[PDB]
Amino acid sequence: RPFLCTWVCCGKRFTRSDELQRHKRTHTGEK
Ligand SMILES: [Zn+2]
Repeated sequence: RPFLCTWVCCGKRFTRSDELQRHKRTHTGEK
């Protein structure tokens, strides 16, 4: 399944949900 960070105008695509979540940590999650 193709993943994409739709956070504002970020727009980065991943092939793993663990990777998208990892990336998402840059914007939010544990901040
Ligand atoms: Zn992002």
